[PDB]
Amino acid sequence: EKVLEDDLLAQQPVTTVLRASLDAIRPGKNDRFTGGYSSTPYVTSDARNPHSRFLQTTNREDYCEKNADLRTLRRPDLGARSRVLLQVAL
Amino acid sequence: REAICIHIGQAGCQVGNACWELFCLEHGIQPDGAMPSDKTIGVEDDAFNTFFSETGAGKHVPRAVFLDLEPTVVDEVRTGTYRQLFHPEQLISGKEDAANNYARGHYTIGKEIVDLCLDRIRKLADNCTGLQGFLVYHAVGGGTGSGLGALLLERLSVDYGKKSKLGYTVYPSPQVSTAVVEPYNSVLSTHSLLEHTDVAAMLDNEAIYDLTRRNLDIERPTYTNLNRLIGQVVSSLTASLRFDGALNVDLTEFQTNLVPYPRIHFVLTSYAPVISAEKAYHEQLSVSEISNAVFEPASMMTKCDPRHGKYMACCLMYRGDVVPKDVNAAVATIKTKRTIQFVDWSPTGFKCGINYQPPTVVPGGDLAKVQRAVCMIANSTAIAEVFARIDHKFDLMYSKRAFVHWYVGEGMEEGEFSEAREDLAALEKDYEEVGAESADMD
Amino acid sequence: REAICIHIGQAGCQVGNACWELFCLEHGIQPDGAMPSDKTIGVEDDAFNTFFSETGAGKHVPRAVFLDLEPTVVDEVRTGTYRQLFHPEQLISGKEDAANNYARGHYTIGKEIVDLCLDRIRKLADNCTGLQGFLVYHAVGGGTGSGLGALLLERLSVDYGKKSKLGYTVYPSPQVSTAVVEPYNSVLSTHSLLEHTDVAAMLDNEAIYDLTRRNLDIERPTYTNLNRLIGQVVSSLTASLRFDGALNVDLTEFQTNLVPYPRIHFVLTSYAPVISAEKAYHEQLSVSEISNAVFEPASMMTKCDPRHGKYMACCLMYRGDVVPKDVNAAVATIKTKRTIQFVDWSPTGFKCGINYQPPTVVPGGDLAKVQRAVCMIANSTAIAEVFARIDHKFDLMYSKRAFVHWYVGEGMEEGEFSEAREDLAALEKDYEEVGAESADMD
Amino acid sequence: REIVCVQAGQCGNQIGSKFWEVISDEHGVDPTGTYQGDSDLQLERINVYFDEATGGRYVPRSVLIDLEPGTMDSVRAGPYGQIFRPDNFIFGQSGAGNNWAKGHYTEGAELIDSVLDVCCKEAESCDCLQGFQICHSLGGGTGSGMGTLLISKLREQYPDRIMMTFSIIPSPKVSDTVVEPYNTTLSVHQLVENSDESMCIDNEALYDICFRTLKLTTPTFGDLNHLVSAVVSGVTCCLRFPGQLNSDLRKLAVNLVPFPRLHFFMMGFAPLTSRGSQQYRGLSVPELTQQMFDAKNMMQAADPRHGRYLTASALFRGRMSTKEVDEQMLNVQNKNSSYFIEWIPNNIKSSVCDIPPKGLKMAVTFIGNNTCIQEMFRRVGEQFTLMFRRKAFLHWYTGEGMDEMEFTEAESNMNDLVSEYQQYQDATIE
Amino acid sequence: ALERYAFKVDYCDPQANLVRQYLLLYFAEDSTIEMHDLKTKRVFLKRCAYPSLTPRELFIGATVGVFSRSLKLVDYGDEVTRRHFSGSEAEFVVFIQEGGLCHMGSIIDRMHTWELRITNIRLVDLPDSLCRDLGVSRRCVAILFKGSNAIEKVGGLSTEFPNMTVVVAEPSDVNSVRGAAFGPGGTTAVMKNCSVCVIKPHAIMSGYQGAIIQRLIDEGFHITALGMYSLTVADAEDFLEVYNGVVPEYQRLVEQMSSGPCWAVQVCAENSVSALRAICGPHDPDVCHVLFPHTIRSKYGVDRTRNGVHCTDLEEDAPLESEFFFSLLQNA
Ligand SMILES: Nc1nc2c(ncn2[C@@H]2O[C@H](COP(=O)(O)OP(=O)(O)OP(=O)(O)O)[C@@H](O)[C@H]2O)c(=O)[nH]1
Ligand SMILES: Nc1nc2c(ncn2[C@@H]2O[C@H](COP(=O)(O)OP(=O)(O)OP(=O)(O)O)[C@@H](O)[C@H]2O)c(=O)[nH]1
Ligand SMILES: Nc1nc2c(ncn2[C@@H]2O[C@H](COP(=O)(O)OP(=O)(O)O)[C@@H](O)[C@H]2O)c(=O)[nH]1
Ligand SMILES: [Mg+2]
Ligand SMILES: [Mg+2]
Repeated sequence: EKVLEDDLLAQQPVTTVLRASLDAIRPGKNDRFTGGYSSTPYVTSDARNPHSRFLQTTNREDYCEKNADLRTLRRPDLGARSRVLLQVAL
Repeated sequence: REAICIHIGQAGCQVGNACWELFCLEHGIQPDGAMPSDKTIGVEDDAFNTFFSETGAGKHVPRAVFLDLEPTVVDEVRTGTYRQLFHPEQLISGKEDAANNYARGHYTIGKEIVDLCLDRIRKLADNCTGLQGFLVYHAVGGGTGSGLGALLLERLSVDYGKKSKLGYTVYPSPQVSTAVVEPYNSVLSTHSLLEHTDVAAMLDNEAIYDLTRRNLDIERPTYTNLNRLIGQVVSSLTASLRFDGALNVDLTEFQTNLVPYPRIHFVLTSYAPVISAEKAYHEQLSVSEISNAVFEPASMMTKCDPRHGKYMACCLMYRGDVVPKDVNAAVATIKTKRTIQFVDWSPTGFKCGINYQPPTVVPGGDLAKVQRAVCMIANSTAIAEVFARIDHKFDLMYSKRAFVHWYVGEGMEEGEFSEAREDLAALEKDYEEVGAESADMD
Repeated sequence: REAICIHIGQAGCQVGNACWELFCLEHGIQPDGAMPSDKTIGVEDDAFNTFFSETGAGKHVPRAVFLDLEPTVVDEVRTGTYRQLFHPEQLISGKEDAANNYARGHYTIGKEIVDLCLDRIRKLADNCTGLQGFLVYHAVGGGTGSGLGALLLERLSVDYGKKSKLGYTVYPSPQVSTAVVEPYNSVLSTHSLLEHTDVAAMLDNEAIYDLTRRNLDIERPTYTNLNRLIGQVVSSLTASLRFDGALNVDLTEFQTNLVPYPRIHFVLTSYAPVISAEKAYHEQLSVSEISNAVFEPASMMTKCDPRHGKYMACCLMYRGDVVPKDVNAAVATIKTKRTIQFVDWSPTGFKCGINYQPPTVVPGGDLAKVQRAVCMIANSTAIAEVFARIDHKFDLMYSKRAFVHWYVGEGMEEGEFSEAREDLAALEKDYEEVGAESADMD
Repeated sequence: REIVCVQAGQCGNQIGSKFWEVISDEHGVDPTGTYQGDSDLQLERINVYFDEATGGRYVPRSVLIDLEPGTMDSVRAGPYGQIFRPDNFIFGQSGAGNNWAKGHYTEGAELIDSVLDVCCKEAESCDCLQGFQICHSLGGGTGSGMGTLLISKLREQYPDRIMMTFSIIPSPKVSDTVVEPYNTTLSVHQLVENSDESMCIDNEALYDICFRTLKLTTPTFGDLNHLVSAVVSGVTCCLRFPGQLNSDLRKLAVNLVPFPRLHFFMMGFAPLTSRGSQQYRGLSVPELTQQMFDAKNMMQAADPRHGRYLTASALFRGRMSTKEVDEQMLNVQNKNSSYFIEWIPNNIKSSVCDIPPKGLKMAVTFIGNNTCIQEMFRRVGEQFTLMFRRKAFLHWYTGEGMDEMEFTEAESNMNDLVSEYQQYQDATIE
Repeated sequence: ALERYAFKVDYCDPQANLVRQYLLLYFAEDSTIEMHDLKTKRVFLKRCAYPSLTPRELFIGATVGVFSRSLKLVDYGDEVTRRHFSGSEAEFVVFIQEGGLCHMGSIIDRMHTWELRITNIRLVDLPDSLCRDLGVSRRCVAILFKGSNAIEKVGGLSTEFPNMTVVVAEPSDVNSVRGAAFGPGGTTAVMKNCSVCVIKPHAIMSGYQGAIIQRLIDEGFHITALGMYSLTVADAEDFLEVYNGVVPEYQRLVEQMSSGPCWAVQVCAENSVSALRAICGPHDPDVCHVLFPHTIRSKYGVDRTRNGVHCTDLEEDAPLESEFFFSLLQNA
């Protein structure tokens, strides 16, 4: 309970939704009470990095444009003197 | 010169991505089909022709079809990086899968899709002038790969006749397994594949995992690594068609040398210089070292031990800087060894090939760069152990007719189970008889 | 590589706080278990691994459990400064204390809590790949430390088997005393400790008070000073596992070199440069002065005089800027001395270790900063005098059954007192027999 | 490949509300219905659960049914309630009275035609229709009676599709209603004929999940319905995202069901751990597999240790190696070999999907076919036999119109279901 | 100062023809180094004393030699080092007008004593528009440099050398002069009666460059061109073709010249090639330290591979080398 309360006090203080409510029944409008909201918002989620979705597939990482580059298969170019002499000889 | 590739289902499409990545990078074709030539003088060599055809504007497009019953993987190919390389008609996808049922693929669902596929293959075969066989990639463990692969091979075998069909097939591993119904689909696939294929190449994922753990230093491999190794093997075997060499080997020479009797067409595959970049510069890699490597069972891509059987024929493909005299010295040393044994009716056990082009290095790859490699395909009686274990698992499951109502409901007679199981029993006994020494002379 | 720490009762948990404070400050882990956000380099180092494991987010957490039957001390840990370092499951607390009754801890109350401890230790031992022993901290004067420490050591010894168990134990001082029933609890603890421990380190509070009065300038010492000295000793002994050095010493080498016969495993401990900052600028501190210091009885942390016995083995741990030749010259000078005597069957009396990491300075601490230190563990027959005085106090009390009704009511047969007293008498006779000289005639 | 959802009764409407919140969050749908996501991977399968309304909007393919509109006003008043199509809310004017016969025969036949009309309107709009998915309780009144009526009608009209159910069943310790055994028995009789695959959940198991694993001080029905909505949205994940080894509801059924009556399954979801402890332990495949087989994390009162697994399936979400999955499933099968039926050579199917649920590094949902499910039915049959010998409340049902023969048929069919599971438990090769 | 530096470096492997990356740490309290491998997460070298390495040589884009390996510093591997080098990344331009060509060596030496790193240099003639806008003469030397507290340090050139330096700090003017002064274009080098002297990379890092240039000016030679160029391996091979098979240290010279950037000057005088050869000295510093103690190679050389400077030997190749440096490298 202490760590959950400290977590809920850790966020920034002040159209919206109630992710969770510590109180079982909320005061609501008029005398009308309401309840049933989740106790904690961290069920089936991680508090270290919530709101993070890893929208990336295996193939996009494996067959990207870096792996198809042909610049790495070319033998190194000659020196300038050799290029000039090659043109002259040809 | 030309060869046409047929990719079926999940394994076949994923292996196709690695294969076409390799063939593009080896020839120098860009992901959009263009060749970035460095000079206008001279002319561009014909070697691409085995796998690509050019348009009048000079774009390249590949001689392949991708076949699946579920859309998702082919739609991923359609949306991936190689979108512009493939012709959209070549990428054929259905609506819903064969749900691991051979019967659903063969009778109910593949029967609707098969005529479009045959029309595409016809459209390819009309744009050829020296077609010399079909290469097929599929897995026999799943429903659509088995059922539609068999049905399609049957139709090609009727329509094209004598043309050769060489298969690379992913079989159920001997203790790693992925689905419950694997024995039924593999038995029923193997029954059709027995009659209608000329050479069958056997693969097991557990062996390629073992090879990637022991030689490479990868703790957590995934399918892209295995598929890149398979692509390298296919490139080595087809290199004999595409580049200059001392001793070329046409696919009919392959079929003539490896298959002694028309049913005895299942072959083992291995690849020698699987080595990491850090290890490769501490060691020489001479011909005799890689020749000694290909015969150790640690090099194989199928989980079988050949010391429990007899070799009938071996075909050795060398690519890179090799001299024939070193090949002869290596083969004579192998022949001297006492743990390598041939059946006494096959005295001249070897076929050789020598190609000058060394193997290509892929930017994301895990293999080192090396000047030479050797690849082996071999026919051995040891393969009988793989069938015996699939048939034993079938007998345990079939004793209670497990899951059978699915197969009977999707359109298949119960009799087909018994026919296929009896045919595979006869194939096992054939491998027992052929391997028996001729001690009796009359 | 790994070691697991088990802290039992009040003295063991309070000494644990000082130990983990020191080990954090030596490696550099902040009290919240993290590292500085700036000092990260990309590729971290293994030295923490002896005491910490990291999560996938890079937080560090330590390989320890804290065990108590009363809540208050563990609630102090939960509410203190180190709240975030420990895993909350690791901090186990009961409802009510063992009330200075060994019987209450062992039979009645510890039997409920013991299975949680074994489950936590098992969960730790499964997340290891080279566990090489248990370190245990407890006091034998109180009820839960004696009774639950014995019960837990018995269970650990059956379940884990051959793994070594090294105990740090606070024994009842020879004339300073805190509770009336201390002799009974210490005898009953020592009976279990004889069978189920590999090395036992002896401590007396009166000696550490004397050491803090004479060398340090503290008129009114308190438990935090003693606990910081013990923590420094443990850090010195485990430094050989954690940092580079000239002569390393694995924890099995201590047991091999120090223990001649399986019962003769109780050892004395001492530490050399205990010195204040004001004294430190009047004196040089070379190797030979601290080596001469470690043998003076003013340096010892147990109230026994070694001049009344014979040394059997010595283990000298040097850490910091020391060169082996100075260790050799020092040990040869010690060997020359006439008031230092070794049993004639142990000619090669010394084991040495040399590590490069100098001792750490703690922000609130009272020790000076020094470039080198030495720590000694030694086996000597003088320890027999420590047991005899406890046995005399037991005999005095037991002659009138002074408190026995508590123990028999809480579940113990009266016979168990006589068994333990006879076992300690046999241990005294072992130390008498081992120290003799025989076969002088030749 | 589109799924149609049906929500029936109070429990069904509440669970549906939480499920559609979870699905709208995962696909980045605003509570106004506008798509606001940030990758094409979210968009490319939105059709599976949503229909497209004009200029941006999406509407959820669901039918809401209840006999008194109180629940409908509660769901309409909720934070996501506006998304639902007004014409999709079907309600009567008087309650089920916790009586199966009223819900099945009197108000059921009065409303059922409007539900079939709505379901046909929804079904015929799909380009290819996948199975139906239904959530309801068996202990209630309108949920059990009209849900099973509608299930029978949809099985008549669409016999080639899949029928999948999520179902809440009365706890062994505390009843919420006195006449729960009758409604449960009649519903199980209807389900075993009509259904293709049925999943069962005990509220007691969700309380034990919350107390032991999450250490919640004051759990509420919102937490239980979030756990259920998480697993429900997880089972379909391979249908609607790319992956290394795709899977499908029909392929799950084909691998899980050995014989056609044996279609009752256990459920689990693995990454459960309290907010205080979670900072101390990272996610990995060994941890997920160990949690996956731990009975604390299973949603039924029956314990696996009293039975044997015929088959199981695991669907993994996340970026992970196949080597760890296959070798973990091999190691678990080898170490616990006595708990697996020996005439099947491999009992576990694996599947891998690239896209995990938001805020988890990895996730798996577990479906298990275990003979210990027989223990739940025996307890209900005991309570049924205790009431029936004394005709304890039967006049209500007989006055509505039930034949007593219906009760004896349902008792016989349930007893045969328990017997068949027990016989397969003790089967042998011989 | 610092307690620990951290850089990541690349090493060009000649046997493998790959580029490998490591992590280099320097402990300044006792002058020890240690290397790790990024690709393997394994140790490459313990903490070992290495007195030839000093904290002054550690900056981005520098080159160091650790156990016969040439390591090039690429990027900061830690945020302590990134924060310490938060400045020292802005590039400014200092010009030398016509009156200051006689004092340019002292200017460069003074810049080196102020902990300033030169990132480019050239002797150019500017277009008239920039000539009017900036306020410089037609023929001038443009120096591009970076360092810590740069503007406050270069203010001292106004009083040490009156009316011969112009300092530029506005980024727009720096961009204009970068586009104009450097880059492809023409050159002021002559094509006959010339000689070429080349300053090796090790002398560049050590920084005797200003002393060499000022010695050349003092002896009476004229500088007609000057620039800095980086040589690839093939360029280094084509530069030293005539030294193949003649001297025993050909490959070591190739790797030294390909290690880093080098400065190339042109000298015009009477009998230029012989005069420059005489002033530089014999090829081996050992002969210099005994018989020619006043030569350049005696002061700035330690062996045959690293003798400091390089000068033309055959009078048949002076226009060839001048062309290779000032047209082929500069223009393309
Ligand atoms: N080596 C390798 N094996 C694969 C790959 N993809 C799937 N497999 C294996 O092949 C078998 C599954 O066959 P699938 O291709 O998924 O079956 P399918 O063709 O899709 O048939 P359906 O499920 O009816 O659609 C399993 O043993 C997988 O491990 C792959 O990319 N590489
Ligand atoms: N050096 C040192 N000795 C301590 C410390 N705390 C207690 N002792 C000594 O240990 C003995 C008391 O043992 P306790 O630890 O209090 O006994 P216990 O384990 O709490 O057993 P219970 O009283 O039944 O809970 C006395 O001799 C104390 O002087 C400490 O923090 N440091
Ligand atoms: N798990 C769960 N159970 C519920 C929920 N709402 C109601 N129930 C249970 O379902 C039973 C009541 O059935 P109900 O839905 O009212 O039947 P109906 O009147 O026919 O709709 C009781 O056992 C309740 O505990 C819910 O949101 N979650
Ligand atoms: Mg499939
Ligand atoms: Mg206590």
